Amino acid sequence: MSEPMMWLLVRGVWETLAMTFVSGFFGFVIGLPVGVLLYVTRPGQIIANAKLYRTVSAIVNIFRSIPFIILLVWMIPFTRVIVGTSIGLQAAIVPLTVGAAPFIARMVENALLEIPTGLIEASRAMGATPMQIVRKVLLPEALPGLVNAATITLITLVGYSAMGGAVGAGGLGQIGYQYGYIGYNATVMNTVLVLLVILVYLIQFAGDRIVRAVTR
Amino acid sequence: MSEPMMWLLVRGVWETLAMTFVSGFFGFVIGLPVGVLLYVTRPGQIIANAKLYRTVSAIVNIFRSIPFIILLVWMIPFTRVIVGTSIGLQAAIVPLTVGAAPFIARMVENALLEIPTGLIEASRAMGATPMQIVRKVLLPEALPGLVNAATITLITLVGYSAMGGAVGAGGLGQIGYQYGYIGYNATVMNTVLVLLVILVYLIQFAGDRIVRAVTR
Amino acid sequence: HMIKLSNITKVFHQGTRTIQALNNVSLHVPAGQIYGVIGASGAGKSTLIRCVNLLERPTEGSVLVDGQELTTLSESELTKARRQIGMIFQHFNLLSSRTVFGNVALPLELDNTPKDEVKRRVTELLSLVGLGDKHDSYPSNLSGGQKQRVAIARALASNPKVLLCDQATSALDPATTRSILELLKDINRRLGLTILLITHEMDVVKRICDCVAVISNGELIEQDTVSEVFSHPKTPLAQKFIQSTLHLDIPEDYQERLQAEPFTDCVPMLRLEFTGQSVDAPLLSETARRFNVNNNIISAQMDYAGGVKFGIMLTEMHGTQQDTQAAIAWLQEHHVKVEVLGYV
Amino acid sequence: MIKLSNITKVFHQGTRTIQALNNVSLHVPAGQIYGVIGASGAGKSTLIRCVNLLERPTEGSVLVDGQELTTLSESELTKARRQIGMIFQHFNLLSSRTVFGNVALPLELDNTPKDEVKRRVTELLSLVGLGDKHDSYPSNLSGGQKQRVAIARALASNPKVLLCDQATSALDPATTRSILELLKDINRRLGLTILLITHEMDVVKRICDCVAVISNGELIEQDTVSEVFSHPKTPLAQKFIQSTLHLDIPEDYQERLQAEPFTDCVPMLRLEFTGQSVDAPLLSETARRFNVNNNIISAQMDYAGGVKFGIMLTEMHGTQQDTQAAIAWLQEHHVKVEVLGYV
Ligand SMILES: Nc1ncnc2c1ncn2[C@@H]1O[C@H](COP(=O)(O)OP(=O)(O)O)[C@@H](O)[C@H]1O
Ligand SMILES: Nc1ncnc2c1ncn2[C@@H]1O[C@H](COP(=O)(O)OP(=O)(O)O)[C@@H](O)[C@H]1O
Ligand code: MET
Ligand code: MET
Repeated sequence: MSEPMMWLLVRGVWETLAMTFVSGFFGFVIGLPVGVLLYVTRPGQIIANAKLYRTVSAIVNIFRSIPFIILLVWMIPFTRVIVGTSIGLQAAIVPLTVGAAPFIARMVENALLEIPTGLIEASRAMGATPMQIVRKVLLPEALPGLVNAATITLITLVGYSAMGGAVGAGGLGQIGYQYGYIGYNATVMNTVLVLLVILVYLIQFAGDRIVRAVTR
Repeated sequence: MSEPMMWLLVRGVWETLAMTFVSGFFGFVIGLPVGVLLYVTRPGQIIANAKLYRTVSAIVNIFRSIPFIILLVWMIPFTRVIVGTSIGLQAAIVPLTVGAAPFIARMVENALLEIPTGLIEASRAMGATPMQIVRKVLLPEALPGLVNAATITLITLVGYSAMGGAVGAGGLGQIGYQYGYIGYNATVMNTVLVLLVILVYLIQFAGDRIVRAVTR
Repeated sequence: HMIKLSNITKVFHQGTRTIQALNNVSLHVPAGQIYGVIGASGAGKSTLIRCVNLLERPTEGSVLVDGQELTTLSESELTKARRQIGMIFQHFNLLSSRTVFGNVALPLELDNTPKDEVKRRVTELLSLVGLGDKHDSYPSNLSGGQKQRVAIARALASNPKVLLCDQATSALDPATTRSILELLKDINRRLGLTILLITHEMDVVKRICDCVAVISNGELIEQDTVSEVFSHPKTPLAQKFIQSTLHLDIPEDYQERLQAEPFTDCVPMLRLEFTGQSVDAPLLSETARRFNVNNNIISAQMDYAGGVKFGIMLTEMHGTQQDTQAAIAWLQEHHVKVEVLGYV
Repeated sequence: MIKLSNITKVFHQGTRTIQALNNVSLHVPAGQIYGVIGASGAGKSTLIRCVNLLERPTEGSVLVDGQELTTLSESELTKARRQIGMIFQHFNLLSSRTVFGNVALPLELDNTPKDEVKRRVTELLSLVGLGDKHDSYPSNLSGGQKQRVAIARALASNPKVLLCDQATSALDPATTRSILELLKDINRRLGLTILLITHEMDVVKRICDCVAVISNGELIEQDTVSEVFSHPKTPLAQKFIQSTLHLDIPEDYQERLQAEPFTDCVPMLRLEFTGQSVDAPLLSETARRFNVNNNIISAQMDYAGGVKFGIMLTEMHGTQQDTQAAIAWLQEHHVKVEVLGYV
């Protein structure tokens, strides 16, 4: 219970929160467009490309398949090139982003498949541009599913970030590795773990409470 | 690629397969009863306890809420207590099954919710005992759901045994950690990754080919 | 004295308020007869039929099926009780994973029945329901009608004394409902199976039911033989359902022009009920000659219910106020229940 | 308004050649409610879409308001769709939007002043009796109330055509009456052309001036609703004219029914009525004049497109001299007498 220990550990909390939300954010900047690109490109759908959809979905598949540890470490050579550093949280939100982006696009596509075809037909009959369609009808209708999808990404990135402790991204997850894996202290291990379970519930409730208010 | 390297990955792939399937197996010997005994206690069911449910649900949510690497590291004392060791293949088949069970229960209960409730009501009409309806009606009707949950289970367990290879579970997770992070070799890192994606696609294909085999 | 539901009352504490499903419902289904309980959506048809099987617990009352009290019973004895009461449902509640064979076999496997006896039992009921052809099929393949036969066969597997029907043909179409209802009837007539039946369609009651009870908000309003309910219906609500079995519509323009208060230049439009004795008698032609009256027949239909012919007419009667009153009197004299709906 | 010409459409699904619609041409006079009826899979769904080109015709030409719509570009096809409002079976409303905003949507798509979109949308809602329920979301609304939103939206753009795809297919007869009734008051007040498809017949009678009957790709009749109901050309139409008149012919008679005369017989007849005839006390009248006895079996009268209609089945007890004289008299009075058999 060293105060100094507590002061970093407090750093650790900031390192995770930063990694989770900033990667989540960029995951959606990559995710939202890849996601609608698939749905809209679906064979039943209006763009109706199997050749383009096959490609995009298969790219999303081979990435969803790669387990995060083996992705993070494999990306290091690449991670370093982009940021100049393979170490620290700022280099780490790069493989954390590519970790979540493909996971998101499939959630976005599936979140759009939930809304009744026919809002498109009701929409087309009124002179709606596909750009007008996606923005005016598709997305707003899919919002409960989009908010629930972001909650899932964030909770997943919490667990994904701590894995970065082993490759030394450095976060609250790392305090665990050093103290739990190498030098066992029962107060700091119990304290790191309990802090992360609390972070998941806060992410769940913030997300769950906002969805309750976005259905209609 | 070294000649000792080849006969090494083969042990890796073996250690990886062994961990995911055994953990998957044990996670089900535990999770399947947890999930069925989670479904039967929901309000209006055969044995509805708003009190018992909140508890069994509250623990799985807590365990399920704990990021694996942290769950594993924290479990290291218990592991050595029960295995007598913290390092190894059969050392890892412990935090991997405890990691798997909270996920399995949620899925099993959710898979059972796909079964239309009048099927339960029909069973009682015939004079079925509450235990009979589980083995006779519920598990069978949700079998594609369960076979699908198991696939998705094994796959998360591929990603899971990997994270174990950074804290000494062995497997392909170890080989990618030593020779991809700590000291880097190109042929070694890439063959690990490609062996892992192929392992996931095989696990997916096998799961689906079994789901497609059930009659609609 | 086959099944005797006495004072069955069930109440719900679902939310902040207490809702009452049934009030002192009492019915007695004679052995080998078909009893239908009819009512609007929300009357407690579903709850009532479920009290017999005790899938539902009546707050207070007595459930006596085959002579045996069911309300107070050990759970291992209720299972012994359900082997005499099979059930079929609106939605079919068939297992998607099992063949029609296994589906019919399912209640039998619930008891430690031998595999040799089962196969003999299942084929007979499959030959009875008319699916003896489709031995190897899955519910996803079967049509609504096929699926319902399986469910009946399955209920008849335990060779039950009583059959309960939970809106059993409420999902099937008119063409199919009749053949299922006829099959369901034949099983009763050919084998002597007691059937309890809930429906919201009166068409159903009259086709196969021997007795009938009309329920509205948990209370039973009319309770008698099908024949007596379709002829001499004592309840206004009861009439609504009967008048629906026959499709008697009063055109929109009549009900608008029609007014209950007698006005200048007005003639009474009245609906006439015929009981069996007067249904086939050409009484409207007779009435035309004898009392010099002119009947404008708007709509009329006759049918059979409970093995007894009946029928209803809607008509406006033209003539002198003295003549009109006289011919109406002759109709009441000849077992035609005259009832004035108003004047037009 | 709407002139579909020789239009043919065939789908391309799974190496199957579905004649969705075959050589179909339809003309609608401006300001008149025109209906299309057919069995499921006949092609009405495909057809009504051909109007505003939600489905492209593999052959033929579509002109609405005189202007042809096939020879168009994507941005020019939107500008043209502002005149063809459309409503749907499944009511197709945004659950994310309120009643007001939902109706404001079609106006939003084409940029319009906020005050003007308030003004416009405010009119249409108070018109359908939903100027009250502005604040509700569709999850809350009724089957009819949702369709009133659908209607109010289709008219937001103030169109010249209002298409209806099974608009009441999944609706309550009382609120079917009201919706059809609402659509009718709109036709008259605004000069709005209504073209509607349906498999229900009750709707054809209720609101149509003219009616086509389409099947297996091709529409085989096109007369007044009235004229079609009394004197149907195609065997197809006979079926549709049979579903409206609830004519339950007793089962018991068939075993008793004979194809030819027998001793101590009375013939069994099927009488069909038209117009003013339907209200004439004709059977009370023949009962005296020819001293015959009609045991009345069945009777139903129905307004079918602005003309009254009726039909009945009876036995006719009496002499052979009295019978042929009454039957002849009934025919002289424009009651269609058809003998069925003997009892
Ligand atoms: N499982 C249930 N939970 C809560 N309320 C119910 C339930 N079943 C029935 N009710 C209530 O009790 C009344 C009984 O009617 P119901 O059992 O649905 O028969 P019916 O087929 O006549 O609607 C219903 O109107 C409903 O309000
Ligand atoms: N988009 C489509 N692709 C392939 N076949 C279709 C499509 N839409 C309809 N069909 C089929 O082709 C026929 C077209 O008739 P349809 O337009 O659906 O009229 P209806 O409303 O009378 O069913 C139907 O049999 C339908 O099953
Ligand atoms: C719809 S049958 C019309 C018959 C006429 N109302 C009569 O009294 O004879
Ligand atoms: C149930 S309609 C009976 C009418 C009667 N047979 C008559 O024609 O006079």
